[PDB]
Amino acid sequence: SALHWRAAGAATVLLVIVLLAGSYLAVLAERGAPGAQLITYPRALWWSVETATTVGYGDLAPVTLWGRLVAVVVMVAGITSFGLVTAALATWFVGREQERRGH
Amino acid sequence: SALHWRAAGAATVLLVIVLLAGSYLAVLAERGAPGAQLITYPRALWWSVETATTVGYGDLAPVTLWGRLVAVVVMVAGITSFGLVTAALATWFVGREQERRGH
Amino acid sequence: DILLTQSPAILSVSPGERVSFSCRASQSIGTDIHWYQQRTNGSPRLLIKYASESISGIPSRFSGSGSGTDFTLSINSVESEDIANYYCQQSNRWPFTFGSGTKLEI
Amino acid sequence: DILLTQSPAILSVSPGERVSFSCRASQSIGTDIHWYQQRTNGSPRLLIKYASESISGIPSRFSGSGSGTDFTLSINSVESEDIANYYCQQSNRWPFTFGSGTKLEI
Amino acid sequence: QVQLQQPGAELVKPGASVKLSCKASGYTFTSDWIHWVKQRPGHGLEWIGEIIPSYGRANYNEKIQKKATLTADKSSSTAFMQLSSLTSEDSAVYYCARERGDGYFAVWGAGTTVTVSSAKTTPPSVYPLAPGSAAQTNSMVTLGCLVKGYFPEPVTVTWNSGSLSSGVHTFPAVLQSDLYTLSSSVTVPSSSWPSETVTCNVAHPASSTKVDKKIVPRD
Ligand SMILES: CCCC[N+](CCCC)(CCCC)CCCC
Ligand SMILES: CCCCCCCCCO
Ligand SMILES: CCCCCCCCCO
Repeated sequence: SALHWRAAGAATVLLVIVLLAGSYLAVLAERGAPGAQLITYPRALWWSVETATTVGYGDLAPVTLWGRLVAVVVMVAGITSFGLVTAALATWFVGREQERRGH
Repeated sequence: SALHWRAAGAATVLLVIVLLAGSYLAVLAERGAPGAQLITYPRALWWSVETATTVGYGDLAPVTLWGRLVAVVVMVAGITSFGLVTAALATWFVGREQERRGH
Repeated sequence: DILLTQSPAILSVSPGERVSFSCRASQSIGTDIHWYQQRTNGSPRLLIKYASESISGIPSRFSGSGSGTDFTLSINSVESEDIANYYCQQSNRWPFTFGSGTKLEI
Repeated sequence: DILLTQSPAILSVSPGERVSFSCRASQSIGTDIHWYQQRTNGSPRLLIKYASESISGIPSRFSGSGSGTDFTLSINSVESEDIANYYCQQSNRWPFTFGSGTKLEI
Repeated sequence: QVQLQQPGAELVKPGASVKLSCKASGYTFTSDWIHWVKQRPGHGLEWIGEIIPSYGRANYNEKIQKKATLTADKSSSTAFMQLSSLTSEDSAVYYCARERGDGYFAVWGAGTTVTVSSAKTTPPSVYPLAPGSAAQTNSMVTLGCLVKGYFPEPVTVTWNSGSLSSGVHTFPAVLQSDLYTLSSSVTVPSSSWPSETVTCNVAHPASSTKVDKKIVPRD
């Protein structure tokens, strides 16, 4: 298996771990803050997914410092993981185009 | 050190400077506008991060012209920096695939 | 914090008749309301979760409705075992808050 | 602009009793309310920041609660030094606004 | 099996401190939160605080006076609430509840009746209540047990180790000179007594004394 495909699969597994850990740590950080809505794990996981994908509907958002720091990690992990997937697709296309050119 | 990794690290440092400068300049631009919520630095920094990552929850948003112009710079800086990271990953994968092919 | 008003405090119903308990929230909480039953010298017992979802072991006559700020706990054909206090509790915003409570008498 | 109503203007409490000050906001401001104390011929003094956060030097009997539109400043076991005016101030939307003020008498 | 196990009662002197318990059993996950709810006699439910035992962070209700400290012990699966500087306003029933991190309290404990007083613990006295020699009995017959002179609350009275619950009334206690007093009624068919034995089981957890008392006819 080539590196870029192994790295993509590794990034996908790492992203799932960030989503699960991010959902657990957000609830742990948001409870205790009056008005916080990111205080139950099922919707916290939904919030983490729409954060890593950078969709950000606005139905859920962190208000505490550590809840927002968790959000930052989720954002970077999601942007990086999907970016590595795009990078792997580019390598696949470039490698196929080299063979298409004989070189 | 190769260029694409040096450029990635440079982009990350530049992004942090844009986030900090964007948070300072947003508060400076939003105070004076009735109804504006982007008027304190801690949450302004949180708004800048969720802007550069393009998450955009909606809890904070600029209303003035210069506060929105600051937002535009933050958006471009964030999209470009993370894009340069993806570009560097593609070069890493393509360079590794050349060695994997002997060429 | 979120305020949960239950009015009236006492509901008089003849046997075998439907009875509805009211729980109003000071702000919209979607469907994050939960109902409990407490008999005399007893511990609270979960009846309905998330406004309208059933709980295993709870009789079929118990149901719930509503979303937003107004929520209802309905008991089809009231019986003597249903004589207790009924509380609502919200889980939308921290901290969790309870309602003042509504007593059912037959 | 955001309106901060403090009612009632005067609170009568006997010594050694808890007293709660009310501050209602015309629209939701999360927890961006701050409490101040002003004695006779004195400058305002910060007691509570962000609805419920303590300040160094403020006695332990001072506390705060609430989020959204309703906020409370509580004083456990009132003392003679607590006789002053109490203002609330919001920092959620520009411009910052003050409450009308509530006087405490013993 | 019961999921949350709490003591029966705790007598605290005014100003003294107490630590309550709540032994957890059944399924336990890392997403579990233990809550504490206060209920004074003649009042609704009042949220006190929460704690996640898999991490040790505790949150408290900021509207009320903070007189509690929540700890957890994962080796014994038991959460603890330490109440300090108690007055009469703190005398209530304190429940513990388990939340699976999804909002609602799926299971509650029996609650620990906390009584803040200056008195002293007194075990109860149980007396039989049989009809007099001249008493016309119908198809049924009513017997009783008199639980007087105990402090503090509560007392849990059962009939025949709990096997008799239909036709059982237990009246609330009355306070008379720092002592409580109540009675419990039971209505068995007239043919079943006194052939089939009828006993009452008066348990007073504050004194760790559970007492039985058989109801035999008079002469
Ligand atoms: C169709 C989804 C594209 C979203 N991107 C990249 C995905 C990252 C999860 C956001 C990057 C922002 C850092 C690109 C938007 C560029 C306008
Ligand atoms: C970004 C690191 C995870 C956040 C640390 C745990 C959450 C704080 C709990 O107080
Ligand atoms: C995008 C350039 C920064 C914005 C200029 C400072 C903000 C205006 C202050 O009036």
